[PDB]
Amino acid sequence: MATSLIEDVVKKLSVYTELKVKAEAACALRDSLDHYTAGPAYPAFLKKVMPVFIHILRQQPVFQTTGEQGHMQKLRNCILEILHRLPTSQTPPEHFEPYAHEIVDLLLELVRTDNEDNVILCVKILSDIMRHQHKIMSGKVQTFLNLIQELFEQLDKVVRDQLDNTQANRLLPRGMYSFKVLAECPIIVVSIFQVHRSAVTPNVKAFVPLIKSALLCQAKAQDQAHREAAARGTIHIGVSPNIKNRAAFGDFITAQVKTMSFLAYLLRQYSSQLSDFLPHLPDIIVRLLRDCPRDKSSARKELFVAIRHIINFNFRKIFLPKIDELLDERTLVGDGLTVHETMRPLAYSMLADLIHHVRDQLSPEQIRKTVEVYTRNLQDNFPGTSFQTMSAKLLLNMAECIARLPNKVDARHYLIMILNAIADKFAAMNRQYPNAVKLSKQYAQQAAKNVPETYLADKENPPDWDEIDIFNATPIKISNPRDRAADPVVDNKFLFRNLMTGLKNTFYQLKSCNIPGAVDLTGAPAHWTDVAYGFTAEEVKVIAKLFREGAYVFRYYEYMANFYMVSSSKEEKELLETFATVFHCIDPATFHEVFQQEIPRLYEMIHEHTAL
Amino acid sequence: KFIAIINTINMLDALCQFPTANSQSWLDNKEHIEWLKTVGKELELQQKKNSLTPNLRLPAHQASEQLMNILTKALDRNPNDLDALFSLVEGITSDDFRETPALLSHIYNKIIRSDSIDFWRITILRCLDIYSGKTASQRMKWYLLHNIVNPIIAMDVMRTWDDPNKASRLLDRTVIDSINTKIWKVNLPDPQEDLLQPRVDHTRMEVLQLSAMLVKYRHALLQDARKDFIKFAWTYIRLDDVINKHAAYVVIGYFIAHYETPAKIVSQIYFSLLKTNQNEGRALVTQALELMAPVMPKRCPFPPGDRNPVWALAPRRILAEESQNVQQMTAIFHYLVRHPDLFYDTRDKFAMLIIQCLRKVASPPNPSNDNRKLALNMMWLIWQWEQRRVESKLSAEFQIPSVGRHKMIRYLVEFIAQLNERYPLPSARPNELCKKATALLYNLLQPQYWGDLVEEMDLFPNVTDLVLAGEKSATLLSADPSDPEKCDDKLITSIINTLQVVRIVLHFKSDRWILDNMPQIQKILEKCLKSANPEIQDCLHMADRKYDGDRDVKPTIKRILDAVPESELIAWLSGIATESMAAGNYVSGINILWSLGHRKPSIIDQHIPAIMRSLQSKLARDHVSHYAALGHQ
Repeated sequence: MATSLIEDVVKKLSVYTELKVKAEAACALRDSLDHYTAGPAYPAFLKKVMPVFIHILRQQPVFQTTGEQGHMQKLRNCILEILHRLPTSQTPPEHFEPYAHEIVDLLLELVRTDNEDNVILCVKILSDIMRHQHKIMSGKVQTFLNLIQELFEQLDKVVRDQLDNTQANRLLPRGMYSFKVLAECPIIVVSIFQVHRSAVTPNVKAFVPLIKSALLCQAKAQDQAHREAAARGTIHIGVSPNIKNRAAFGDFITAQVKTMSFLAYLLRQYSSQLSDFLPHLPDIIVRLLRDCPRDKSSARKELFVAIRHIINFNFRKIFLPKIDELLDERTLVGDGLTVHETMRPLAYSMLADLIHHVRDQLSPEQIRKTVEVYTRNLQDNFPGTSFQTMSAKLLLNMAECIARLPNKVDARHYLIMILNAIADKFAAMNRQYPNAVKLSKQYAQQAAKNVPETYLADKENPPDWDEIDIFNATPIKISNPRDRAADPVVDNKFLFRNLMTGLKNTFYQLKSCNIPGAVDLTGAPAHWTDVAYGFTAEEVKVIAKLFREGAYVFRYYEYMANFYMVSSSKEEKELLETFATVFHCIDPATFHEVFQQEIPRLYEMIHEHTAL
Repeated sequence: KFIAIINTINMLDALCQFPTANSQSWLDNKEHIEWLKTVGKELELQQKKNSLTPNLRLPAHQASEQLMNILTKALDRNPNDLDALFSLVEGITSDDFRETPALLSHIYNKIIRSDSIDFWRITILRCLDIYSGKTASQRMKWYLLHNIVNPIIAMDVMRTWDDPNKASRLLDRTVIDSINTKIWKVNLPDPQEDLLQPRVDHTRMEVLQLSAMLVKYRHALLQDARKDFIKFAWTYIRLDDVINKHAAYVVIGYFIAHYETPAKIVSQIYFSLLKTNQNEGRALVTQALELMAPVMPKRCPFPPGDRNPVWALAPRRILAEESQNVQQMTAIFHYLVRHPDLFYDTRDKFAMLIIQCLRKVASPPNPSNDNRKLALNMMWLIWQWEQRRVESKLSAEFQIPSVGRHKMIRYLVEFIAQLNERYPLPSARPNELCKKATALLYNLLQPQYWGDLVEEMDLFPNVTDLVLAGEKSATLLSADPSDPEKCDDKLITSIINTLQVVRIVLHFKSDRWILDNMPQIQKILEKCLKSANPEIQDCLHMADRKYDGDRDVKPTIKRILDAVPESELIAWLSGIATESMAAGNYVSGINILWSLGHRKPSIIDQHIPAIMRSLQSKLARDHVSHYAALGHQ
């Protein structure tokens, strides 16, 4: 306690070594206040510390970051951190409320005149004070709203100066010309709106033009890059090399995405005030996606969540023209390694939902592009199977809509393509059976061991590897399978069941696309009236491959009468029945010529899986 | 022309379908292969656009695969002709053909599994030369070249796994020197400027993976390149990409674990890793910490008798500085639980922080499963610290203030009460967290352990009342178990858990406390003793070793009865049994009479008639009827 008192008296009588000692004492008190943050003696410390801080803060701004300047900067940092770190809750024994007007006014003035490295903390302190001390400080929100409106108004001029008209030795600019505070503002503004309710109705009208202008803001270099790329017929992505300050560009995009999140939040109920601004939203979204730097993945994730929140509001009809543009992988994902490795499922799931909702009014080219993209997505080598399951479900859902196209040739082609994709997936699954079995057994044993995992060589664990471990034998682990706790056999069975369930619906949809007059049905059994007809030599191959690859995947379920439930279970039997029923809906000639060719392979296959 | 191309491709594929005929010699001509590649590129380019007539789509789709298979079959003969392989790889990676499993199925089974230490070094050197600047090869090609480089090293590692210090004759001095010159020794003046090309990050990740594998498996071969490796790893930390940065951290941690470094770098890297807050690459940070921290004492020894290591204060420093961010606290605690022994000495500054942050980590209203696991894990960590202290004393040490112990105990009781799982019982109709929590609670309250606190401990009136005496809970307990509507599973689970905890605490209470507090015990248990649900009765009366996990905790009814001197409790229980038997609820009456008889046989004389009537009327009758029906069936 003596050390605190001597430091306090030294500070009071103050108004390199001395300044260093003062910095050490003040920041050590900051660190150790946990013993004195809450207590009945808080009012004395508050009233004795406020005057000295206020008196010191009246000095002129200091821009240099070396020597005594750095010392006083650290002093101010670990002095002002007390205000944020203090228990400023709204509990009855709060003692800061009676002495808040002068300090908050001085802090607002500091925000007006201070610099980035100070204004950021000052605005955060103001926000946290308003969150709790709104009881009697309710009358000064006018100054804060005016200041934030001024910042939003001068955003345009600061951007113009930084882009169009454009460490110790550096000079710190004034905070009014920094993108960091602008990017941080929206969360504070939303928090203030949440706190109070008496100054929300009239101010949103003034805010709306500001947010509109901020979103419409664009950089001349990037604009000309995009224009020339469009003239060339291609699409330009990334960061324009003409930009001299890449960090300023990145901060600008961060501010843009923060503003987009603010717009999404405000659209909940005040959408009537933003009705006129809807048509420009999709183009701005596409531009932001194209111009987002590859490194800043968090900005892209925030943009994705913002688009999800906006689309949930049933405003999808405006996104139709840009659906084709968004399908391109370069625009949606980019060249980012982290994005490509972590966030692809989220982006493709939101796009799949958007496509599913508005499927009714899609043109043939969009249908073709979606089919191609998601058929390619089905064959991906992602560690799990949820991404593949989502792609498969989207394809199966779109199968129904694909049959309404005016041109029957295209619909038949697309359905056959979907069947071919399913057959290729079945072959891929067939290729991975031994590895899945071995990994299942190894995981069982490892879980049985119940010992901590260490990433070092061990003689007790010889490194067995095979064909499927070509690119999975390196020490680095992007995501440990232990967290997933996934069993490959179970995942493969789940995916197989989903595909089998969708196969019948796809075949039924194809059953209603016969080209009238293509074939003669003068005399045919009633059992063979509504089946699909008109198969060329290339589709019989697809059907035969589908059968032969589908039958061989039943090894994952590892005399025959089995009167009681034995060997094969109910699930396997019903899956087999569903698989067999699919081939009841084709031309009898195709059935004959397919099974006359497949019978020997089936006979060979039975010797390994007797349940066939 | 496209029909002719399709027909020619189909005919050529039909040829060579029976390779055991010596008729494949026509595949050795190079002009034919070049013409095939040209026509295939043209056909694929036409396919990429919707230019072909609508009648020629599927045939061309199949012809492309046939062409790729033909090219791979030609590649199979003379595997050592690497120029053809590189040209085919360049074509594949340049968006000229479509990939097929055959290429990889050939790479494997011809190069990776080649039974010769020769033909591996040549391939590695050629792949490095293509990678070693030289341009004329896009980034995707470099990545696909690493795709073949790494498996060879992995296979060599696998093939030389034996006791007699097997050497890697494949990894001769020349190959290591070339790797050093081409990857490590090369100091990029400004690799950031090279970032203006796509897919470079993947190549950087591949080289990092190769270096990490080489270190981890042949640490004994880098004594002449330690310094170059350190410079390489430190330089690559500057990368702005998250995944590359964390991979560099993992590599440097591998080296630190497998080698000796001055304490400055280890301290700097550890401090930087702790400050990490991005939720991306969490597993990489976990692996780096696991690889680094265990060997920290060797890398950072401390003076004898000194219990304030700098690396020990650093986690405390960050905990104090960034206490506002919950993610930082979660990460620091996740790191801390895994290593209790290292921080056993410095627990002085950590125990109170853990106890205080317990509430923050898990929200009583609705926490997440991971938060519950972390809270229970920290609880177990502090319990392990206490057990270590006791064992060391047996084989003025810091002890927690009684206030902290009281807060921890009440929080744990509430957490058990609000747990999701249900305590297993013999009567359950057709659990790890609950078992662990109950075992921890039982262990803590042992006499030599915190068990000295039970004397001043009350029966947690707030929680017990709000969980058991609630009007909704009272009516649900008095409700019919048959009706699902009045069978809220969560509430019944809460009743079972609170009953178990009250049983455990009463097992440690003092007889005088029970005699004094009898009215409160009666008030609490009156609702439950009348319940007709078998699980409640099993909780109240039964106590089996199997379900208690090796704990001799006698039932509550037996304990309270034994507390009575050899009273009001006996009369109250007899009245409950009489009214229950009269009402036809045998489940409660039979159990109550069983407990009473096990206490004092003299009371069942006035109850014999009811037991006999029940037996003659319902139980035996229905049992015999059911077995007769089964015999009839």
